[PDB]
Amino acid sequence: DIQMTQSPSSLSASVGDRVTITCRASQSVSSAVAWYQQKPGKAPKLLIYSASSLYSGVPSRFSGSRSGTDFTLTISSLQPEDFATYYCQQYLYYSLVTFGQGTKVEIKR
Amino acid sequence: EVQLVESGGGLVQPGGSLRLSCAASGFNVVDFSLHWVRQAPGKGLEWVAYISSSSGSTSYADSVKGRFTISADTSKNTAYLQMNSLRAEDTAVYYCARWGYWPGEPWWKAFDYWGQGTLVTV
Amino acid sequence: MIPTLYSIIFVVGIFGNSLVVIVIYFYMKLKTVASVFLLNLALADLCFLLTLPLWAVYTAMEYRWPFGNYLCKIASASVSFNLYASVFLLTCLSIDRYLAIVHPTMLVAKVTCIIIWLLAGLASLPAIIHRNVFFIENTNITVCAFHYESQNSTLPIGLGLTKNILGFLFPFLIILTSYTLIWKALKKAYDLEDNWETLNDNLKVIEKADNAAQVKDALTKMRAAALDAQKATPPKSPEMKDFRHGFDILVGQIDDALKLANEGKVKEAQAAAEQLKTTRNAYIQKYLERARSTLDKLNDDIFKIIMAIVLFFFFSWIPHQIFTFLDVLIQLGIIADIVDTAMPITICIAYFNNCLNPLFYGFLG
Amino acid sequence: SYYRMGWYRQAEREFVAGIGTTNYADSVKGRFLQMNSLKVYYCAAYNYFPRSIVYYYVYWGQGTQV
Repeated sequence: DIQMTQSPSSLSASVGDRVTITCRASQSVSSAVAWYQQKPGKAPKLLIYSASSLYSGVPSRFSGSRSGTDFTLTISSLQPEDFATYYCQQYLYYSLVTFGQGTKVEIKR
Repeated sequence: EVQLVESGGGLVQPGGSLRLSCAASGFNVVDFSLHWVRQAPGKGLEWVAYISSSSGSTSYADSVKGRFTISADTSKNTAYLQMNSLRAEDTAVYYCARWGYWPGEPWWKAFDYWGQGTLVTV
Repeated sequence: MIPTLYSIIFVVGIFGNSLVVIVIYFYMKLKTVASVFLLNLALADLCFLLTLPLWAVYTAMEYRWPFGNYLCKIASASVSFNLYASVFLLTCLSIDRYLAIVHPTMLVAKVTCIIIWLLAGLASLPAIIHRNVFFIENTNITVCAFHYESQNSTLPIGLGLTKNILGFLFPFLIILTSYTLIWKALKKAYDLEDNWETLNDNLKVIEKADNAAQVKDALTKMRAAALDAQKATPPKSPEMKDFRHGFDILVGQIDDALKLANEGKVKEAQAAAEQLKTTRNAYIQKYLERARSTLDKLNDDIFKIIMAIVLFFFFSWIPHQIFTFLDVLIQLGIIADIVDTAMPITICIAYFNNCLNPLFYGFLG
Repeated sequence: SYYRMGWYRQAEREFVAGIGTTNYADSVKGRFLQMNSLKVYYCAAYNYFPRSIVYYYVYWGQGTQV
């Protein structure tokens, strides 16, 4: 029972801004933390498959980083297609899969 | 062309049984483990069950343990989730994710290809 | 106090270094390269301390030199020689420690030492060819003066730049490079060791287990630890095809144990954990013992001695080097009283290390 | 720079003229251009006191026999 917690419950930023989502695990899960992006009304898409390894086909602007139990997803060039929800999934073992609470990118006004 | 589609979702009475099917195209189910992940409306993703067709081993989440039965047929590359004694919390969208096998990069690409997901309500 | 502080250095330094040179030659004879380099370092410090009382007595009489020209030349050349010999020997010590720790040679060591003494003698040639006694005006004050003519103009600028660059910049950079590579190797070895210690602890708590919940939790921690250990590849594809393959088999066995434990079969989980214990020897034990050996070199007293000597030498020499840089900036016209005020202070504290270099042997030995 | 200047004889480096005082030798030699009725002089740029045990420089040069 490993629990993932995301600090930025709600995030708002403009086009071209840099955003960062931090996810913390209840215990060490190695680099077994994937980052998914889910658009409203659509299935999630894998963005980062290791802690810090970019999945093939997604834009290169997305980056990941691991620091002990702190996993960070960073977006540099926030294009208007990045306004969806983001989930961190600890996938240490098949029956130990736990997703994060979530973080949705909104348009800052 | 690799994808997973879901079928069998719909409006059913509470306390009944459901059969959610997951059809896989472009890959062999024997080479991957098929997981079922639920997402409640206006809420995050929750892992429900999984089946490793080659090994035959299945697991369930504690909230759904003892009520669901996940199976798979390798002839048609399909997975099945059988739900009994449905409750109010089971009203959600179910996704059929695909996860590789240890060792190698197939394992590290957790849930690379998800399913479309079917909504079930009670 | 500068005239009397030098007297303190000579008493301790000669007494300390003479014991040090005997210990590294008789009690612990020249069995290692670092022993040869430390012997040479003690000899260089003794050579400087031989000429130190000349400076002490020269400063005692309000900066007037009673001796001849040759004593002045010898003392100045000894100051420069001590600086260069010490920095070169310390860099060779750091390189030797880096090779010993990361890449696990006596005639080459002796050749290196004689080359270091030759280079330090060559770098002290200006002080042994220009320094001469100089009668100060109509008084009888005679001092150890540097006489640079019009042909050799800006020679003091060049000597200061050589002291600040060749004697401080290149040694500092090379020592920092060697020690940061050493720390990188230590970090990788410690990562592997810590991950395997957690794996062993969780294996033990698996063995003395009652229900499947504790077994599942311990197997979870073991799987995380094994995945982390597989990342920590040893510093320097025969290895990757065997290190990573060994850990792939290990985590496969952890997965088999987890599959058996989820079903509720505790005994089969114990059996799979024991098979994991068996697999440790076949693939992972060689790298475990290599990492343990690499970490053993930290508790080695000679590594601590060398690191303390290097750190203290550079801390002692930083003020003198930066004040030499300020003085050469003033002479070159780029840029004052404070620079000259503490110049004797800097020259005294810079060579104070020879006083207590033996003390490290007496504290870290 | 800003060193004390001087003039010495080489008939040795016999001190003659020292100026920023005017401590001359046992001869007149004018004052700070010498006496032109006299029967090589080096310009020495030396600091008044040694800054440290080692730091003491002399420039010499300017060899000009009268």
